[PDB]
Amino acid sequence: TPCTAATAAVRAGIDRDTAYGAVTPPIVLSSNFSFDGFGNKRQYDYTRSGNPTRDLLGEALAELEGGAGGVITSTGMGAINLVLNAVLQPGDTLVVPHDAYGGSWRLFNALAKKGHFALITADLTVPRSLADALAQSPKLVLIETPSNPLLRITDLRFVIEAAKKVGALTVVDNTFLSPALQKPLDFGADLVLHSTTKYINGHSDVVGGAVVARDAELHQQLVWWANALGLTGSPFDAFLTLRGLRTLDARLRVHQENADAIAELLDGHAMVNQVYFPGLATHPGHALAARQQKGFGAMMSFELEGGEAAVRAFVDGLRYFTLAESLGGVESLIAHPASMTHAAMTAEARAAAGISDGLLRLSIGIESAEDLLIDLRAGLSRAEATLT
Amino acid sequence: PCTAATAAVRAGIDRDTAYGAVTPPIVLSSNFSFDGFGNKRQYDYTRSGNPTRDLLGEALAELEGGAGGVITSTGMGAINLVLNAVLQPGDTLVVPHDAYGGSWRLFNALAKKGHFALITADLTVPRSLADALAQSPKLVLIETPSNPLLRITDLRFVIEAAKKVGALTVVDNTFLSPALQKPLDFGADLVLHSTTKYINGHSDVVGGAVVARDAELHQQLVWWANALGLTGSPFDAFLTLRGLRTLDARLRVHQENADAIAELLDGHAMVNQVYFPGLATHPGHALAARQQKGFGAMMSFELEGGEAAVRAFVDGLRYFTLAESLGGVESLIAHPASMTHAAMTAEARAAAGISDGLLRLSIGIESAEDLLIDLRAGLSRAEATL
Amino acid sequence: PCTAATAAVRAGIDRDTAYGAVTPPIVLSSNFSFDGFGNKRQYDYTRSGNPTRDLLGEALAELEGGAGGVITSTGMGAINLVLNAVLQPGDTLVVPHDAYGGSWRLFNALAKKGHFALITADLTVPRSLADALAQSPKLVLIETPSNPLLRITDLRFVIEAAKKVGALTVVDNTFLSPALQKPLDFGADLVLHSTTKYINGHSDVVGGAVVARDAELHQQLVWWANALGLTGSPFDAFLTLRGLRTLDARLRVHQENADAIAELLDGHAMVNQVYFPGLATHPGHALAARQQKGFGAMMSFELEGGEAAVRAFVDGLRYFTLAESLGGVESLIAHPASMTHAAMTAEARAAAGISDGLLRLSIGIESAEDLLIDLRAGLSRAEATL
Amino acid sequence: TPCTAATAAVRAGIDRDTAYGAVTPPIVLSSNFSFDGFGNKRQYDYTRSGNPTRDLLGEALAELEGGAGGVITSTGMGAINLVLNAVLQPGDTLVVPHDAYGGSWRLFNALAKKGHFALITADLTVPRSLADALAQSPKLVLIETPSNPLLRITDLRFVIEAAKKVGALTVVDNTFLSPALQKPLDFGADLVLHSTTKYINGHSDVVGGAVVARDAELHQQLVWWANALGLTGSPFDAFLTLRGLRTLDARLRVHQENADAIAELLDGHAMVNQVYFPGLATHPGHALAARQQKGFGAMMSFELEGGEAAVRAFVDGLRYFTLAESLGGVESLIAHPASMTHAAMTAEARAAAGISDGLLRLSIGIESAEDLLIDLRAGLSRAEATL
Repeated sequence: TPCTAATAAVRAGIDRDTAYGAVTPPIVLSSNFSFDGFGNKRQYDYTRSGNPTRDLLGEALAELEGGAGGVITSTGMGAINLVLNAVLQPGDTLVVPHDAYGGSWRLFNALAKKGHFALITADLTVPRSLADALAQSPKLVLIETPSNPLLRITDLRFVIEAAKKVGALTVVDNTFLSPALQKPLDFGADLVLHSTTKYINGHSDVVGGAVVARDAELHQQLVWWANALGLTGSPFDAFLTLRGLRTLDARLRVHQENADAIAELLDGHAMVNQVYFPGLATHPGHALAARQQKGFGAMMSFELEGGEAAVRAFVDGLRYFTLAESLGGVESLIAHPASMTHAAMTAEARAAAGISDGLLRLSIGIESAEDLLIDLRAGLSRAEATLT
Repeated sequence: PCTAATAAVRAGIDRDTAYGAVTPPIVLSSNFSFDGFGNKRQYDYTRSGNPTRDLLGEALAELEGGAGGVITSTGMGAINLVLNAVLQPGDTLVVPHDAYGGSWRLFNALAKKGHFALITADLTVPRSLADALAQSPKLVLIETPSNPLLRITDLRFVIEAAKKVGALTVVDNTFLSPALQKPLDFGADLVLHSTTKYINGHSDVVGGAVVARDAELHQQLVWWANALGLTGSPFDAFLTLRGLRTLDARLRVHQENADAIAELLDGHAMVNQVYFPGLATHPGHALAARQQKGFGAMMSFELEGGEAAVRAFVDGLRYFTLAESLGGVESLIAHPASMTHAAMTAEARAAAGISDGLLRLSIGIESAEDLLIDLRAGLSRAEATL
Repeated sequence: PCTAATAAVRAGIDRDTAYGAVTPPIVLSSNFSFDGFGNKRQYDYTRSGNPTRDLLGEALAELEGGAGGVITSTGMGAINLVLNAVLQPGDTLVVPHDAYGGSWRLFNALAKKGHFALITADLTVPRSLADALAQSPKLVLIETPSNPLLRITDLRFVIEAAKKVGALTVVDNTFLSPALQKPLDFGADLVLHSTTKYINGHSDVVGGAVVARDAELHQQLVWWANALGLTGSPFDAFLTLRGLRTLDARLRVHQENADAIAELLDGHAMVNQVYFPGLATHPGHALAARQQKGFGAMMSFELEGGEAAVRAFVDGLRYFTLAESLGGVESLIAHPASMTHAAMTAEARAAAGISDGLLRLSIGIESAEDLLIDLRAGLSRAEATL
Repeated sequence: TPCTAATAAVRAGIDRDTAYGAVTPPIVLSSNFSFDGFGNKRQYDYTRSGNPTRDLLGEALAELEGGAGGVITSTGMGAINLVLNAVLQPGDTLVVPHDAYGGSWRLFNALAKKGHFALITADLTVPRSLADALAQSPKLVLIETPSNPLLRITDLRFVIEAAKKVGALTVVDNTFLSPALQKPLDFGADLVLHSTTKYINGHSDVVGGAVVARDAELHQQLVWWANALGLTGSPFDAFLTLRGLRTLDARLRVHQENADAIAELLDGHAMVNQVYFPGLATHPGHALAARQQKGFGAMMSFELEGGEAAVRAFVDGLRYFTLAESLGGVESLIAHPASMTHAAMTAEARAAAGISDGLLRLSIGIESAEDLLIDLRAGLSRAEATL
């Protein structure tokens, strides 16, 4: 045993500065680096290609995920973009979950429409759906678990071992739980990627991505493609994101305490028809989440009884949940998928995906449990006062 | 009304009128336009007032229960600000005998020039207090707990006795932060912090704050901070407010680690004494359980053996950085005889109860088991020099 | 309107509805609140749109004369964004033979996969252009001046010929900036920059930008940049706009220094050739005097005495840093055979006209007198190696 | 050879990173630094007391001013504060100019009123007023040249020599011109200080100060006091200030070209009764300014005919001059001292100081001269339509 994940994140680049013995590593904004005399390139030459502040974050995420190295991108979508370009070429097929992130679907549909690769859509929680995708010999399979907004759990070990038997690489989008709560490379995944925008940064003030490869050689291909495509991130953003990472463990202990309390209030409340939260014993994939995850996390959804009118009343005076997109911040957020995250779909597509007009998504922050519960009770009470 | 943790977490949030930004925009601007001829806006010049700095001021004022907050470039600056706003020649200041060494350096320099007269007292000894208060001081400074032996002063007792002779009280609440101690609750006039320590928590800002209970004292601190040029950078205030949002989340881990470490060290064969207010045997325990919401994560202990034992302890620590400061997410160790108190005599240090075997821990938020493994290996290395 | 200097200098000022801040607040926020149920504001998510980023986009669109700008995390991302917005399999792209090596690496990697076909051309040779355009390409890339031999491509010639066959044109305007060359005034569809170079000017941001002449292609670039995740950091936009405000003031000194240095080097017994569009003997001088507002501050020269003369020249330089990149306030030198073009074989370098004697200067804003004393002592060192 | 001042500012901390060879110096935000094993303090231990990013800026300004070192403070007022605490004690007297910066005056009056030192105000341009202050044996003499907003010039060599004859230290507030246009240590001053908020930073996004001492022993006393009073600045601010410093020389060339064009429009214009600008041969101080300054700067004030109604019509449609306090940024600003900088004063106190209701102050930025002249010509027509 090296150290734990909390210790490694908390101590990422403390005692890393050879210049001054600075406890927090200096921010290397510099675009360029001098040669050490004629013909002698130093370790760094140009920030698009390699930068020490960015590489510390890379190395800290590689260490938390258990991989050979990390590449840091300017956005989470850029991390997805990077994998598509390093791994696929025309004639290859990519398998995508039916309920993957809408930005992931938009990018996959736009590039497949040009013939960059072919798409197969699959429900990775249905054995026959997976088996039919894999019988086509795909190059790459994407897993996103838990799914958003219904928190479907995909069985990592099942999917990854079946993919390997037909020679497919697997990439897991581990954004929702972070490396502190789920380690897809422990199950044999080739790649794991994140939007650092979310939990890893935690403070809603950086947009970023990361890809971690299990194998050193795929890592080197990602470095080369990130440099060639211009997808690397800002050193300043890497600085703020490493700062946020240091409290990821301390933040998640409170996030998950709050989510367990909120799930208790919402589950079986008279105004709530269903709760989507892997913590609940009646959630499909509960047992699988209890084994492949180190906690149930702090995202959940619930269907409020009554109309769009009950929703408008619920959301109307919330004091401690901000109506917004994104998630994983220290501040609690609420989103209405039908008018926000899934507004571009038709009504008919939403009913097929199992997204109701009554569905609300919570990103539970680290405010005091007592306040979040008072706020939700007064929201459920405003909603109840519609109803005719 | 919301809890202190909810107020700290939501201090920035959905307060941007330009764009609805969730996180408040950073206002670096030194200057602001007039709204046409003769119409000053709320802000005109960053030295005097700045919205990013005022957000941190307001957050700290809300957490301490005060009427407003002033943000200074350093903690020493915050102490400087109080001395200039409150004292003038002829007035006397009462200071704790074991106050922070930076506070003592400033008090001595300004007293030696006659800005005010100084009385040093042991505020935990009622006779030493009553003798200082009988000299009608204008201002009494309290620093509790003390650094590095964690002496506890009775806030309600000193504040009432100060108030009975017409003195103001100022509490330096750096060590515990507003999340673990609230000196304005007991009637203190002023509370100040080095935000360098727990409030920022990430070892990347040096800063201070002053919160006044009364609106009229707050207005006097704002005028003096502007006139002396003691106000902080808005970037620093942005990073400090960012740190503040996790203060509560961090202190829960810090305190869990500190409880586990105190239990390893207390009565260990290589440890002669642990200074930690959480121990029932520590003088100040009961007072600390009453006036603090937890016992914190600073402690000191006396290692048996030399300086030789201290050198072997420190050589090879993987998870404690040997450095000054405290209150960061990363565990630190310091040796007062060679670091914080090295600028003293052997017998001045012996007079203050500071041995060559004393080590101070600032316990961070790493996993307890890693920190306990690291400390048990330091104690085996020290045993072995014996 | 107002001039380009005025528009760049004033691109921040009086834009803050919240406080009237003279310099615009840094909007770091990843997200923005809905105004209430069902009411998205102007901004929702920084990957798609951010006000600090859009101010820089708008300032660059205004300097280039375009409908709008997109800001990328790097210059290569800007090239990437254009390739994805404009091309698909079956389309062909025309590329200059001497284009930037990062551009060539990206075009070759994506062409090897069938994303599009490549035609290489010498756009200074009418027949090389005519033969590319007779294939009906979808897009023509122009990079003028070229690096490191400062070849000038005739914008009006290339653009009017591309338009007759229905090709779109994109110009990489990195070397001169919008202050010195406006490709959209000649009819180009797109102009792009590495903002890492002159626009930022302080060597502390990597970034790119694309400006479209037409509102409809602008809207396509916005959509692809969002979908591909190529948009830049708000903080980087803030520093880049800060740099832009001095672009005019910087370029006046850059170009005075470069005229002075060109005068020393073109003379000189130790210099076989100077590549600088300001010299009357440089091929394309007259064309550069008409399509550019100045000759700029990049140049190359061939030092007599091959590699040993180069090592002695470069060895004690005090005011030129041996490094890649360009467009900084600080003077840089690079040796293309061992630095920018090291990955080519000796035979490809000889075919591209890149000698072992070739040195490239990125001339800064240091005093002309200092840069000349430094270059004269480099030329003595070199001569002492014969 | 040494290099010029422009070359030193441009190349300040270029290729000085020992960790990576970074061209641009890494920003050291760290509050604390590790000991190199038991009992081995590194060069840096605690950012309040010493930080390498702040020390880079210190050293650059010391090199430009020709001094032994620099201290960087959180504000310019802080830099003045630092000098008062390092140099004076009760019983000492301070001589200040009658038209010093209003913040300097507020601080001098507050600390004098408490008895930190005695205080004498003198007109340092009038030899009798100077000789009477110096005969009272002051410890310290403050010079501010040029003055704001009437651009009065004090003879640096003359006041410094006379201060030295009676044993007084001199401190020059060199904010207005910056080290690029005036070097008070060349004439024998002990101290020079700046608000870096103004020209040195140049981009209106940092408030800061600096103090440079000629002698290494006074520099070490300013370092000790700055640490003890907690007056030191943010390393991020120092990074942004050093960034701005790199263009100071390039900016001032444009500022000065614009100021020369604007002075020529305003001087003898039908709507202008007087221009205060040391570049004019008619300005009292012109010859002194040509001798002790490398250029005439880019601050000026002028008296508009027609009082307050003319001023309101003048400022109403200005497109390229922002109505605001501060100065020395890349963007042109205008201020009206009677309603802005001197609004605190009374009408009789402002009349006494020569500040009319018609006085406008320009901070001329680096926009194209022709845009600034068109804007000012249209303000002068709007003022003239008043009347």
